[PDB]
Amino acid sequence: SGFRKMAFPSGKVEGCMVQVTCGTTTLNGLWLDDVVYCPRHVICTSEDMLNPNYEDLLIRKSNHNFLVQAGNVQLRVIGHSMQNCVLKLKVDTANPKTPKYKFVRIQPGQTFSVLACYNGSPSGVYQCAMRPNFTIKGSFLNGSCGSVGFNIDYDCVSFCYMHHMELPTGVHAGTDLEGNFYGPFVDRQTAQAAGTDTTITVNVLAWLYAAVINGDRWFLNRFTTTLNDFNLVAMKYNYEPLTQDHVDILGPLSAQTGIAVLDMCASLKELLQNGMNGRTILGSALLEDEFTPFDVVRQCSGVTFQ
Amino acid sequence: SGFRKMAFPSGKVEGCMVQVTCGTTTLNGLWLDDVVYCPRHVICTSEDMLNPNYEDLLIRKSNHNFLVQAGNVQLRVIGHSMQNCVLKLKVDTANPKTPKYKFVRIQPGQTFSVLACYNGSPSGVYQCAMRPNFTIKGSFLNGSCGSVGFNIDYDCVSFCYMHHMELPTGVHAGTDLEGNFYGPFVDRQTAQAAGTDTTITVNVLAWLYAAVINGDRWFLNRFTTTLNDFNLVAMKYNYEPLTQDHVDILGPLSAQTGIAVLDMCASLKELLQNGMNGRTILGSALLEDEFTPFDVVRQCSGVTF
Ligand SMILES: C[C@H](NC(=O)CN1Cc2ccc(Cl)cc2[C@H](C(=O)Nc2cncc3ccccc23)C1)c1ccc([N+](=O)[O-])cc1
Ligand SMILES: C[C@H](NC(=O)CN1Cc2ccc(Cl)cc2[C@H](C(=O)Nc2cncc3ccccc23)C1)c1ccc([N+](=O)[O-])cc1
Ligand SMILES: [Cl-]
Repeated sequence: SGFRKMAFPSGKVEGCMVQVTCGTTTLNGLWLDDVVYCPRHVICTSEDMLNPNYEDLLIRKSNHNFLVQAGNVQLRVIGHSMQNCVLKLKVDTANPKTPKYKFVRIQPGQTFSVLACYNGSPSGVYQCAMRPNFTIKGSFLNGSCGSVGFNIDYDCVSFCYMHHMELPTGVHAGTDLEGNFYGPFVDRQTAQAAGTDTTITVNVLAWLYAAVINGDRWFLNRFTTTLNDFNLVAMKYNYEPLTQDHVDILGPLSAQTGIAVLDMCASLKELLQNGMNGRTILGSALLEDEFTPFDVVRQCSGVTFQ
Repeated sequence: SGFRKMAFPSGKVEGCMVQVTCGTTTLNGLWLDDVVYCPRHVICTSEDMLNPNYEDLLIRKSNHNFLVQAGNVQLRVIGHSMQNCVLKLKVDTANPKTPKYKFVRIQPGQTFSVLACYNGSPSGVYQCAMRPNFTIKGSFLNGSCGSVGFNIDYDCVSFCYMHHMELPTGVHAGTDLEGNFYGPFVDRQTAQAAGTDTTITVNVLAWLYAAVINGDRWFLNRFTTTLNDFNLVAMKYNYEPLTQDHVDILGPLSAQTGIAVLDMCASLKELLQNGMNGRTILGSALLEDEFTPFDVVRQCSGVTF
């Protein structure tokens, strides 16, 4: 029993974190096999950030301008290239701690663990979600650039995020491991702002199914709804539209608890109208949206507490 | 910017987790040097759990009755002994991944990271606090016994908790690594219940400082209180008493934000009496009590391990 915001064990990623330095700038890199991946803005000064010409900045660098430190050992850079917004530094040593891995690009609503790092050293691990507006609500201080987001499946690490920047509202933006940004963001200090954020409806439904599995049913009602009427109400509370894909994805949780997806949608409509009236759901007074259907199935018991 | 419930990096502990099997029972063990530590109830059937005599159950076991698996390698048990509610299995191989460590017993209100494990394989890491009633609000399924809690100080892992059981309300109970329970619990299938819990006042104040540091000030007010008047109000809401030690501990956060501890107490008093009025603090509609003053300073300063 219980339900916590749980991260994957970070050990497999901790053995890949290194420090990358270019001139006065120091940030984190991810060392996998003989390549170190890091944000390309490591080659910029603060002045370069308004309108950096990364190609022009990079051509002026040699391999020996990049200092890569793995623990207390200096790695030798033998090649460099830029791919989108990521710099790939070929090094003369393959990481002996390289786990079984993959690079995956995720969609909004997906969750992942973040290993916050500073100077190539891990400080903490936390769980978060790719918001519908393509930002993440992280906890990142200066020096955290290059920290990565990941999921683990059977000893295989799927890297999905690399941290690049903090936006004016305090939220965070980054790229996949091929250097493509999530969202309409760019690695320059120009006027950029996150779009209006919304609640991840399919995740709130998954978390209501988690509450039922753990024994709580107070929020259920005798009603059902059509998918269209649910969306018309949900959109008024700044909730993302619920698609037939989301309904299909909730199928297993619906079968385990005996509560139809549209019947759980009716419960959500009522919670949005009434609030919680002093009650909590899984120890929260707000509707939680950073647990996916897959996270709920992974964490919860396969036996509902009837 | 940002403020998350953050756990310590778990790598140093992951390299210590093993699977321990005795008959039909499988649970997790912690392998440090040449000893594997695990709950002593691994030697109980289920009928034995009703009224176990652990010495009588243990004397009937040989070293070969304990199957210890580290990854895909079987470890050889060469000795066994019991210390309080923990079984210590001496093995023929020292763990090459043994980190610098200590066994420490924590006090209620202190936080730690839990590495949830099943079959000697880590599944997740989360942060929690030892409640004033000595339980932890964990997330554990069958097979999680032997999972451990820890903190990291510089390069040293301080192990503080080993999971033993789930209570009827869904909360959890366990021991320190010397096998002493936190709370009035016993490792037996008998009627046991968590006592009435209280809120950790010093931690709520620390989290209010974290909110101020991160730009939320709506709850600040022009008022102050005495420590005595604050405690009279706090006891009325099932909050733990605030001591001069707690006030001293919050000193640095008070100096950084310019909000005296008793000034923050006046803000907390008004929140208890009036609620949040539709507002949130750090994305929460409840007053969070599972961040200590040190956790707040650490997260707001970027300490690494
Ligand atoms: C908007 C402003 N950015 C800058 O002053 C300098 N940054 C420009 C910039 C542009 C583009 C790209 Cl790709 C990277 C970067 C760098 C950046 O965002 N780095 C960081 C990343 N993550 C977390 C940070 C936390 C504190 C400081 C830097 C962080 C550097 C700012 C204002 C206030 C705060 N705050 O935490 O209160 C953070 C940031
Ligand atoms: C109370 C009841 N316990 C038992 O059925 C058998 N347990 C007796 C027992 C006694 C004493 C000691 Cl020291 C240990 C133990 C074992 C135990 O508590 N193990 C566990 C530990 N943590 C988390 C568990 C989660 C599900 C099942 C076991 C867990 C075994 C129970 C009923 C339902 C649930 N549930 O969440 O659905 C949890 C627990
Ligand atoms: Cl995805």
